[PDB]
Amino acid sequence: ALSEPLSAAQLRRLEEHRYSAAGVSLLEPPLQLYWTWLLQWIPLWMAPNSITLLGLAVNVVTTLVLISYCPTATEEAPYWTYLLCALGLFIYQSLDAIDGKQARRTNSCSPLGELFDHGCDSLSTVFMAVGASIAARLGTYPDWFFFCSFIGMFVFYCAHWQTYVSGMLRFGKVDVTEIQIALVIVFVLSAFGGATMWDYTIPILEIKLKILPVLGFLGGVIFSCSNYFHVILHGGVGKNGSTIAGTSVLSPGLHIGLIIILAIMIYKKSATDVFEKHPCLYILMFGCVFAKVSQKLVVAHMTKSELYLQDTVFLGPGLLFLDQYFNNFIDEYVVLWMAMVISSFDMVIYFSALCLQISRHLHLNIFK
Amino acid sequence: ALSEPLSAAQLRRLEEHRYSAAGVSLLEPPLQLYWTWLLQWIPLWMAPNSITLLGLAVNVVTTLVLISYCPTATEEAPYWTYLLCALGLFIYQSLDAIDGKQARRTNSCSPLGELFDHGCDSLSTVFMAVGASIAARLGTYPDWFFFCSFIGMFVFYCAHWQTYVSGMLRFGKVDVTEIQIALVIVFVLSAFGGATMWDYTIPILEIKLKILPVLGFLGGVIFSCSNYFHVILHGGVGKNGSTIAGTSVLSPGLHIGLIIILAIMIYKKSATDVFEKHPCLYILMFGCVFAKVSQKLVVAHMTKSELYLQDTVFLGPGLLFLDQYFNNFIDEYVVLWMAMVISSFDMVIYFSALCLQISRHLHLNIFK
Ligand SMILES: CCCCCCCC/C=C\CCCCCCCC(=O)O[C@@H](COC(=O)CCCCCCCCCCCCCCC)COP(=O)([O-])OCC[N+](C)(C)C
Ligand SMILES: CCCCCCCC/C=C\CCCCCCCC(=O)O[C@@H](COC(=O)CCCCCCCCCCCCCCC)COP(=O)([O-])OCC[N+](C)(C)C
Repeated sequence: ALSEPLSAAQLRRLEEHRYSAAGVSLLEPPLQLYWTWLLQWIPLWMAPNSITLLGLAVNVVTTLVLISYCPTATEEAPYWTYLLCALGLFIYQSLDAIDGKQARRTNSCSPLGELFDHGCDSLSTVFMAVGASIAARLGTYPDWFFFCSFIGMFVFYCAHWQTYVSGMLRFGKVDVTEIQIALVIVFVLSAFGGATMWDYTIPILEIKLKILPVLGFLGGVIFSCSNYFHVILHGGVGKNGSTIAGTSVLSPGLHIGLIIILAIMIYKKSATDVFEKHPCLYILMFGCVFAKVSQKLVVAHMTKSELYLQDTVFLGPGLLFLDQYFNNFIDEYVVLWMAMVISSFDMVIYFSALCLQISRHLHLNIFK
Repeated sequence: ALSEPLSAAQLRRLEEHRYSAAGVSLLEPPLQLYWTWLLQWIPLWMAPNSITLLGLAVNVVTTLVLISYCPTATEEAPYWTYLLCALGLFIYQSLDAIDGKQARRTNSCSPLGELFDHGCDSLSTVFMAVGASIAARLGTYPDWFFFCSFIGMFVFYCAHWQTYVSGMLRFGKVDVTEIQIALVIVFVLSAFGGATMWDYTIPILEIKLKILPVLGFLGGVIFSCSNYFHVILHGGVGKNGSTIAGTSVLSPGLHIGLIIILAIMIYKKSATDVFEKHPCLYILMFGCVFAKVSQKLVVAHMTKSELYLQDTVFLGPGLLFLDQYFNNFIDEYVVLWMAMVISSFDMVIYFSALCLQISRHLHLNIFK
C-alpha cells in the first residue's frame, strides 16, 4: 500500500484531467515579459520538474540556513543571509513561472506537471512564511508569528479549495505575485537596514510597526478569502450544489480546520513554552503535515475523488498532543524533533511514491 | 440521515441473513427444561421484543435503584435491594431464553429479533457488570472495579467479533449462564450475609477475598478469549482469510481498543479523582458508548458490511478528553454528566431509528 497510493481508475481520471486557469491581476503584465526573457535562454531538453525541484531546493536551503542562524525570532542574523534568502525567493518565483510556461512547449503538458507545482508550491509556502516571519523578527510578538504564519497556510488551502469546487484556478485581483514581491521587499529592507528598525514604533499611534504589514496582509487575506468562499458556498459543478467529485462542499475544510485547531491547542496548553525557546521547528512540523494534506487535496481536485481524514502524518502533531495530554512524560523538545522526523519521512515517502506511480503508469520518465 | 441509518441494499442483506448457533456447555441442560416450563404459561400473542424489553427494563430499574443507594463502591446498601437486583438478573436471563425460544414459534423469526437481543444484551452486560461490582464492594480496590468491569465489556465484544468472522455464534464450554449464575450467587451471598465479609482476608495467604472471584473470572476470560481469538486469527469465510464482509479480521478490534484506551487515559490522567468520589457514572457513560459500538458490530455481522470508526457517540468520552486535555476548564463531574446525557440520547436515537427503519422496510409491526 506504500508504493501504490492510487488506483487504476484514479489514474484514468488523472489522464482525463485538463489544466485551466482564469487569473489576471495587476502585477503579472510587467512580469510576463521578464519571465519570457529569462525563458528563451533555457535549453529545451531540460525537464520541467527539474526546474521545479531546483527552485524548491534553492528556497529550502536558503531558508534553512537563515533558520540555522536564528532558531528563534528575537535576534538578528547577518545581512548577507537576508539578501541570499531574498534572491532565493525571487529565483524560486522565476523558476515557477518558467516551469509553467516552458513545459507547455513540448507535449510535456502532463499531469505530473501539476501534482508537483502544487506540491512544491505548498512546501515553498510554508518555508516562505517562516522566512518572512523571521526576517521581520516577530518573536517579540509571538502570537502574530504563529497566527500570521498559519494564515499563510490557510489562504493557500482556500485557493485549492476553490479549485475543488470549480475545476479551474481563479486567482483574483491580488494574488501570489503581490505577496512574493512584498516579501522580497521586506527581506531586502531588513537586509540593507538594520532589523532593529522593526522595533521603532510610530509616534502617531504608538504601534510597533510589525503590525502594519501583517494587518495589510490580513486585510488582503480577507479580500481573497471572501472571493474564494463566495464560490465555495455558491459553486456547484458535479451536481446541483456539490463539488466536482460529488462530495459536500464543506468537507475539505475539515482538514485545514483540524490542523489549525491542533496548532491552537498545542500552542495554548504547553506548560513548558515550546515557542519562546524553540519556534520554527513547530511551524515546520505543521508545515510538513499541511504539505501532505494540501497535496492530498491537489490529487483530489485534479483526480475526481472524495477527501479522506485518515492520514498517517497526523501521527506527527498527534504525538505532541498525547505527550501534552499527560504530563510532559518525554521532554517536549525531543518529542517535537521526533514528530519532525516521522512527519517528514511520511510526507516524503508519500510524495515520491505518488510521483513514481504516476510515472510508471503512464510509462513516462520523470525527466524528459 | 438520522431516521434512515441503513440503505436499501443493507436491508436486502439483512433480509437474506439467517440465524445460527453452535453452543453447548455444562449449565444449559439443567436449565432448558426450566425455561420451557416457564415458557408454556406465556400466551402466544405476546411479541418477543416485548419480552426482551421487559427483561431489560426490570434489570435496568433494579440496578439503577442499587446505584442510587450506593453511588460509590465503598458502602453497603440494605439487603432487600441486593435480593431485588438478584431477582431482576434471574428474571432477565429467564426472559432472554424465553424470547429466543418462543419467538421461533410464530414465523416471527425475523431479523429484528436479533439486532435486539444483541442490543438489549449489550445494555444488560454493562448494567450487570456495574451491579456485580458494587455488590462485592470493589471500591476498596478501585483498579479492579475499573479493570474487571471493562473486561466484562471486552469479552462480550470478542464473542460478537467471533461471529463477525464465522457468521455463527460459538459459545464454548463456559459461557453466559455460568457468569449469570455466579453473579446471582454473589448477589444472594452479599444479601443474606453482611457485605463486610468481603473485607475478611484469608489467613492462608493474606488475600482480601475480593481477589479470588475476580481472578476466577479473569481465568475464565482467558479461556474464552483464547477460544475466540483462535478463530479470529484462523477463520476465513468471505475470502481466503478475511471476514464475512471481506474486511480485514483485525479491523473490528479497533473499536473496543479505542474505547478501552480512552478509558485508561481518562482513568489515569484525572487530576481531580473522578472515581473515588463518583464512579458508576463513568462506567455507565462508557456503557452507553460501548453499547452503540457493539450494536454497530451486531448490524455489521448480520448485515454484511464494513465497520466504521466514525461515530457520534465518541463525542461523549472525547469531551472528557478535551476537558482533561486542558486544565479542568469545566468541573469534571458536570462534564461527565453532560457526556452521560449526550451519549445516552445519541445511543437511544440511533437504536430506536434502527428498529423503526427495520420495521418500516419490512412492513411489519415491532409488536405482533
Ligand atoms: C506582506 C504585505 C501585505 C500587503 C499585500 C497583502 C497580500 C495578501 C493578500 C491575499 C493573499 C492571496 C494568496 C493566494 C495564494 C494562492 C495559493 C496558490 O496555490 O498559488 C500558488 C502558491 O502560492 C505560493 O507559492 C505562495 C503562498 C503565499 C502564502 C504565504 C504568505 C504568508 C507569509 C506572511 C508573513 C508576513 C510577515 C509580516 C509582514 C512583514 C501556486 O503557484 P502557481 O499558481 O502554479 O504559479 C503560477 C501562476 N503565476 C504564473 C501567476 C506565477
Ligand atoms: C464471577 C465468578 C467467576 C467464575 C466463572 C468465570 C466465568 C467467566 C468466563 C468466561 C466469560 C465468557 C463470556 C462470554 C459472553 C458471550 C457474550 C454474548 O453475546 O452472549 C450473550 C450476552 O451475554 C450477557 O448477557 C452477559 C455478558 C457477561 C459479561 C459481563 C460480566 C462482568 C461482571 C464481572 C464482575 C465481577 C465482580 C467481582 C466478582 C464477585 C448474548 O445472549 P444470547 O446468546 O442471545 O442468550 C441466548 C443463549 N442462551 C440460550 C444460552 C441463554
